[PDB]
Amino acid sequence: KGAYQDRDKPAQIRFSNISAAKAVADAIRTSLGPKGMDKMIQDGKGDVTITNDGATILKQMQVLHPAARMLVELSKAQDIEAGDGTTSVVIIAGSLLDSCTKLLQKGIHPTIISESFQKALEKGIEILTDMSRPVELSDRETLLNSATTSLNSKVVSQYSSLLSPMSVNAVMKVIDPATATSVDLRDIKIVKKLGGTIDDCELVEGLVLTQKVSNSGITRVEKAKIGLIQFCLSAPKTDMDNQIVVSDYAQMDRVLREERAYILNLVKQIKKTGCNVLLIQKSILRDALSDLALHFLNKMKIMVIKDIEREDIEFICKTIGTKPVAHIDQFTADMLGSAELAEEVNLNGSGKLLKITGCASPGKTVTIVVRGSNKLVIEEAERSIHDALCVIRCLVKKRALIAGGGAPEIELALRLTEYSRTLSGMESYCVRAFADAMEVIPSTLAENAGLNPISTVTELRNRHAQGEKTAGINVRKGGISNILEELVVQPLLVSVSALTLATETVRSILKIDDVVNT
Amino acid sequence: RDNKQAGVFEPTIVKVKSLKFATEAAITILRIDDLIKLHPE
Amino acid sequence: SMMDVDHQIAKLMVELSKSQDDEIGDGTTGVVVLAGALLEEAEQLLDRGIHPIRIADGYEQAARVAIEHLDKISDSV
Amino acid sequence: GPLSVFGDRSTGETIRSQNVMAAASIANIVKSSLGPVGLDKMLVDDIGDVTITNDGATILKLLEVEHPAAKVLCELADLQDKEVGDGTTSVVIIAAELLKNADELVKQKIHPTSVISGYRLA
Ligand SMILES: Nc1ncnc2c1ncn2[C@@H]1O[C@H](COP(=O)(O)OP(=O)(O)O)[C@@H](O)[C@H]1O
Ligand SMILES: Nc1ncnc2c1ncn2[C@@H]1O[C@H](COP(=O)(O)OP(=O)(O)O)[C@@H](O)[C@H]1O
Ligand SMILES: [Mg+2]
Ligand SMILES: [Mg+2]
Ligand SMILES: [Mg+2]
Repeated sequence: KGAYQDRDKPAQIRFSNISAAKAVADAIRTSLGPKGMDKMIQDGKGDVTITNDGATILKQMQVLHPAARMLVELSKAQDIEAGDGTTSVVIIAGSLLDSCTKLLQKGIHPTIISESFQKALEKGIEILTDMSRPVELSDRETLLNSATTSLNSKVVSQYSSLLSPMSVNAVMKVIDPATATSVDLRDIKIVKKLGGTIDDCELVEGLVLTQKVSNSGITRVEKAKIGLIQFCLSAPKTDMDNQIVVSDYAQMDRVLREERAYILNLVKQIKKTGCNVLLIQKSILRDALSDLALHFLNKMKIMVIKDIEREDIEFICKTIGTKPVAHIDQFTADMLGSAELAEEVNLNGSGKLLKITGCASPGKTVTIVVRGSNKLVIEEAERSIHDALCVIRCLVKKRALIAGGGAPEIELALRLTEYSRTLSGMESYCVRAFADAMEVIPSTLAENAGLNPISTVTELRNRHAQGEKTAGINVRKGGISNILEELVVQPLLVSVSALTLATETVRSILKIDDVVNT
Repeated sequence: RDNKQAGVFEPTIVKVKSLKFATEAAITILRIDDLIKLHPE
Repeated sequence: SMMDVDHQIAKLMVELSKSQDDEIGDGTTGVVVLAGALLEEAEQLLDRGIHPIRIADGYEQAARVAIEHLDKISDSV
Repeated sequence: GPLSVFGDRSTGETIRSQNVMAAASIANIVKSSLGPVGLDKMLVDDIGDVTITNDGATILKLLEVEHPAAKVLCELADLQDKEVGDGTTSVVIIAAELLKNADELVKQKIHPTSVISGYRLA
């Protein structure tokens, strides 16, 4: 007889947290895998969202239980570190906690569970790395297969043939493949435009803008010289309080005339450089493009796009080699960008786009125009393309590849069962729980595919024990097979990060024993 | 009736776009297997 | 019996304990604990995807085995 | 219960049947306005403002639709009107019928991914 444990609220809190986490996991289990389906979410305001993304689903369903909130943060962290696996990570976390339930019931301490889970995590990282194979960024087929695998789960999977090569080109265009250790997906601009179908999505090497052209009649420009203007083409205005006091009738005519002359001198200094396309930054506190200035620019045959945003400036410069000019004195020819074409293209009466294509200095930037028949399908196409880009980013970070179809989860389950049998004690039960908990992703893949989960997972375990460690659930044949023949591959980083973040979140939730209402 | 000789003509784009858009809509709606409708605030 | 239950499965568990008391007069807490444990294990089996009727049939099989094993290890007074 | 979300949750055949019902509602609104023998509709805007029309896009724009799976078909008619200018009724009718038959298959437990692949191929 040890310590009576006079208090039961810590255990009640542990069980409540575990129940909430398992509820979240069991709620999103259906959105896992190629045979997984989407969820519609109508916000309180009425904003509808169809999605297959775990992070999106959890962020959009206003979860209230603390443990469920923590799983939301977990999925967001997975979205940050890998951008793919935001459903697998939540399912793994929920399963680890659901196993902690019976462990606690057996009478093991949460600290022992936490430490044994850390042990299982380290052994599992070892196991996954052993399973992994290195990858060369030159392996375009491997990159295409990673992207296709990432897209198989989403509504845009019949369009994988189109959106995987784009998702590989974009990333391979915005990084130096020899030196790159990561990727900034802000180099990849995505432009959602209603209309057409998802088969109309496009990869624009140049620049795309939603801002409208101000000139009428000048919509297309070949051999385009482009200038960024951070100053205002309007009557002069000092930053101090300025007035123009008239005391004679002549000064009125003089005021109008001198304003005309100021504006004309500005537009002439612009024309003299050879500029035929003019991007004007957005200007509050002063008119950036007066009607006089527009008149003169149009007469001088210059396309004008104003209302450019102060956050798109670095992107536009990175793209078309322009240099932003804030004083007319510094507006010269070396501060321009040469583009083989600049056109305002129409999209079947569904809007207009300014496309600056062709560039003498196309610097590590690309744009993806996402088309679609509905706002919902466009939004989910954007999310899926982001997942594919993030998979390529994981591949760039860690040059290692792992098979899919639940092969890593089954191999993990098996080898950690062996590890548990070797680490006899009370850690043995916890490590065996960790193993059988991770054996839940294959079960989910099977259930969603429409197979018998028990038989499928037993066959998978048996073949992995025989030695087929690259064996998984072939939803095309309907059973088990070598999953590399179906070309289901994913970056090792995804599985590794999922495991790490799930184990840390589980340990955090296990270190909790009370809830207060501040 | 022979509608080509009767003069009942439609631009090909009508039927083509109808089919494509209807298919896109059907796929989007069929992809839904769950619905979470949040209580307004 | 004194418990003011509203849930119908909890009412079934009250009936279970009452039945043990009627037939035997002892075990009224063991029956409830054991039934709760069986359902708690069926929970994981359903998570793995087994049909609840298959679970019930496996439970019947194991229950027959356990009953015969009790007759086997029993003693007499 | 276990899920603590502050809202309602439909799942499975329930929500699939609901989506098909909504789409069917939208299509049955406009079916009567199809072809040389179709007839027009009055629409009263809660103030006595009257609108006569046979244009399915116009009808579905004027209606106040509450279901998102029906808003999808309304936007479909709008998109057909933007990109073509004709077919706004036929496209809605066809989308709803595809939804109906595809949900019948999903009830027969053909996987929706398989229905979607077959629809794309067709
Ligand atoms: N064609 C396929 N066959 C078998 N498994 C697949 C296939 N495509 C993806 N998967 C598996 O589906 C899981 C990821 O699916 P997904 O729904 O995107 O979840 P997550 O958000 O966790 O990536 C991974 O285990 C991956 O290996
Ligand atoms: N003279 C005709 N005889 C038979 N069918 C016709 C005739 N004119 C039109 N249709 C058919 O009517 C259908 C729909 O017409 P309508 O409702 O006016 O436009 P939409 O449905 O394209 O918005 C089309 O399938 C068209 O082929
Ligand atoms: Mg994925
Ligand atoms: Mg007793
Ligand atoms: Mg017509």
